[PDB]
Amino acid sequence: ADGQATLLNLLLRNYLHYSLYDQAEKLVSKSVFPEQANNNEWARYLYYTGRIKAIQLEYSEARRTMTNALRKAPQHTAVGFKQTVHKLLIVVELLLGEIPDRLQFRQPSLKRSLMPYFLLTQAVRTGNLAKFNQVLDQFGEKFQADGTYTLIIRLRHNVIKTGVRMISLSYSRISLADIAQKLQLDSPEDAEFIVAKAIRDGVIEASINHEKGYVQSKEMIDIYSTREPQLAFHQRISFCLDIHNMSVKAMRFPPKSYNKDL
Amino acid sequence: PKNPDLRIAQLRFLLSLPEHRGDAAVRDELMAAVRDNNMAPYYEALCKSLDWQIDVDLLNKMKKANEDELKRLDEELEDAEKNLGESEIRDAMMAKAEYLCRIGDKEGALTAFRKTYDKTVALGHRLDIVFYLLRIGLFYMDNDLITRNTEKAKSLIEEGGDWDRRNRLKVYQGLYCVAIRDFKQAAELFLDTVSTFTSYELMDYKTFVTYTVYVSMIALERPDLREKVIKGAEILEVLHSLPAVRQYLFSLYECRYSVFFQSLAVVEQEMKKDWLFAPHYRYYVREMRIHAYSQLLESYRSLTLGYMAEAFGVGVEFIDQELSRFIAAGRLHCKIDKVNEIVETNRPDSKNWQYQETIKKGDLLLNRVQKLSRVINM
Amino acid sequence: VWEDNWDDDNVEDDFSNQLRAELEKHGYKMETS
Amino acid sequence: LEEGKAGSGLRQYYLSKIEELQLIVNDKSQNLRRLQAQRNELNAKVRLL
Amino acid sequence: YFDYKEQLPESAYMHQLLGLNLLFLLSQNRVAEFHTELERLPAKDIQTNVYIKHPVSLEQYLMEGSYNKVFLAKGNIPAESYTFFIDILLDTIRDEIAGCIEKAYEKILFTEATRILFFNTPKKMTDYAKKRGWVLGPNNYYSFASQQQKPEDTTIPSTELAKQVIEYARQLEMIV
Amino acid sequence: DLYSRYKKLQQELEFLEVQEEYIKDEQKNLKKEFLHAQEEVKRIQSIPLVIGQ
Repeated sequence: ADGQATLLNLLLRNYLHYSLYDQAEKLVSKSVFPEQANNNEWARYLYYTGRIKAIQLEYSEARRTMTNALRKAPQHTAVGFKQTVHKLLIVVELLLGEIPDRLQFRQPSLKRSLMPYFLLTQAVRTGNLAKFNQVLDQFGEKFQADGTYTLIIRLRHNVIKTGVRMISLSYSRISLADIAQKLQLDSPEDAEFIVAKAIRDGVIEASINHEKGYVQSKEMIDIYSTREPQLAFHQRISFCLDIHNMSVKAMRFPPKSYNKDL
Repeated sequence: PKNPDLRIAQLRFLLSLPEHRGDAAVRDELMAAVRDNNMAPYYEALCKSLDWQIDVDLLNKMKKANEDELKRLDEELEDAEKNLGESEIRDAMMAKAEYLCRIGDKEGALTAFRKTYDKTVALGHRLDIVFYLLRIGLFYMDNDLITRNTEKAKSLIEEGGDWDRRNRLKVYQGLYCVAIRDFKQAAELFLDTVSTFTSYELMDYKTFVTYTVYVSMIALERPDLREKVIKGAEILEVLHSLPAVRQYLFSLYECRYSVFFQSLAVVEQEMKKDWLFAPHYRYYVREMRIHAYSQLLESYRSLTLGYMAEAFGVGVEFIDQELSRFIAAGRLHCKIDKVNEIVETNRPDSKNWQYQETIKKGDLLLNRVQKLSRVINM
Repeated sequence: VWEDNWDDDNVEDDFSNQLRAELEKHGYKMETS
Repeated sequence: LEEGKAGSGLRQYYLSKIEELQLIVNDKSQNLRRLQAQRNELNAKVRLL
Repeated sequence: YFDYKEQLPESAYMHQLLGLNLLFLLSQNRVAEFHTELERLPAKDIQTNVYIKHPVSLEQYLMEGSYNKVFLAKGNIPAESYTFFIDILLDTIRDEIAGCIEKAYEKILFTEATRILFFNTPKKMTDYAKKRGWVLGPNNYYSFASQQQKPEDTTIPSTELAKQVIEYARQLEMIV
Repeated sequence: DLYSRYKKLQQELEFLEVQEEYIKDEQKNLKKEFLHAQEEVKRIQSIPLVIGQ
């Protein structure tokens, strides 16, 4: 259905500006999806379904498939049209705390298009509430005048989540004055609460202490080296030998598929 | 080209961005503009220059002198043509290409160096043409055009490395290897500095040492310096030119930060405002700070804030965020200790991690053999 | 090499707002801090 | 009726899938017996030695 | 509500009944269905009433963990008659918030529990004494059975390693 | 003929399936004989010997 798919591109584009209903095209528009590439329909169509799937803050799927869609369609133009999918790309990339800037692309279009969003898209990493809250609305015209300010009004409350995620990738234990005052949040309640929510995840460990009022911590985050190694990488040995073992099957069966005819 | 117009026209970087030093650069640029047919370079870069009052005065003379020398080189080229000879036509077209490099036009010099590039009787003359494209490629700061002729003309030498020809190509390797951030392979290039000499074509000897002292001082560790430069008499002879380099070498090797931080402002100011060395000034600073922190922190397991604050001569509030950003971002050592306001690390990176250095190649190799499974039947 | 541009762009761009160089300020921060 | 063409049709298709499993056993016997002839040819070669 | 024909006009109480549905899902610890349900609700029907953005802001405050904003924001709800239902929500999440804040990893002092916990009414100190079943010291809460588990004797993992070796001879040598 | 191909084919199913453990026996035994004869022809090479040119 090539022509029907091209009609679906203009119908979905007509549903792009203001439809916001997901009862039919979501879970009903999904079809068998035959071979419909056109060498451009992946870029524009994947950009369309990614713009539709950009309201629920997709972190895993739309990232890889929309970045790949940005890597697609190099025939005619990859600069004048990819600036918007790159704009929304970095906009949805800075939500995860790690925002990759323009590194491998050198063109004088994404630079000028990204100049107003540059200072803030770098300001997300540090995560300053009071200053950057005024910096955004200070000169903010286009990125906040894009419409309904939904993702940016959610970003204003996502600064603390990207900041506490930067703390998750940073040191684990939390202090009462140094890092609590550094993060502009002096409250021992939600500090120990969120840190406890990071302890129950299982990826890290921490502790709490109260002697004279300050929160102490042994901050022993030493790796499993010389600390129960057999139980540490036992499942690593079993799993690696299972994958490499089925890889041995994957190097024993193709020889059978070779000698099968002779 | 090989004339001083490469350096005089190369000072346009410090002539353009900073407004304080834009007086001497326009002084010797305007004064030296009557040399080497500097009309087209400063006319193209006229936006970063003065008004058009005195500009249109000499243009009428340079535009007719360019046509006079051009038609004289055309007459000499026509006189050398239709005659039995190889070096005469190569010297005529080669000289015309040299003048077209003096004016700064790579179109007629592109087709000229293409014709004389096809008339190369030997491979050495061809490599000389390659160098003639590199001397202007430094000014044009192109990336692939300077690596194509050297990648193709690099192999099939069969005549051995000369004293300043192969060493000159090694100097070019220092140029494009200092431009790029590749250091582990560029630390071996400047080993042949004994055979180097004062070459006014591209870079002076003092400028070559001044440029290699950064990649050698930062891109090398203590054993590499003690083996390469400290054991060698090169820096021992050339240290008497500038007494500052001896301070930045004996201070870094001696681990004295009290004079290193007080005198580091000269390295910060001198590091920028350069043609090819300015855009990379941020990598040498961070790399040198993390290199010094790994140097002092290597032989020191636990470190109190007193000996550290008195040793570095800076407040604790700054090194706190320094180590805070360089433990996660830099990834130099393990978790830091702050229970008694004393930096105390463990660094178990030898016993178990020495065997765990292959787990990265095991996971990437695991995905690669999964791709090998993807190649099966398809 | 574009691999190093992630860290160089991380610290370089991170310091683009304030305290870009900071090396010239240590000479004034020695006596005050 | 509509059984020999539908019931015996899907049963005959399942019998074709059984013929596919017997094709996996078949060509496994083929390549296993050719490799068996290779090892038998090498051991017979050192027997000739 | 979920129909193919879009000709059905949207009722004024549709967002209210869906608000009670989100209240039930968040009350029954089904916040995952809320996370996967946040896709269909942003239809931008009103977007100016506090009740439209109330469930997402209260759930986002629940993810942030700031409980003082909810208590101080209790008087911000309008005369809408679901304030008692919000109190029921606090009654069904007080066990999760109070249960997570009183995990007692190493030790916690009562001077903080006076602020985090509810008023001086002895409901938590009575119900939690028969629910958690811990010891009551001199105006302090002690924590036992914390990181006290003894490591293995390396006997069972050696047996399962032997069985794994048997499986290695099996799978590595099965066709032979 | 049409319906008899199933039950008649079952004889080929058993005749071809019975060869599995057989080819297992051959591939597990002929390599044991391969190392037997391999070590028998390998042990012929003795240390005491004469050196020629």
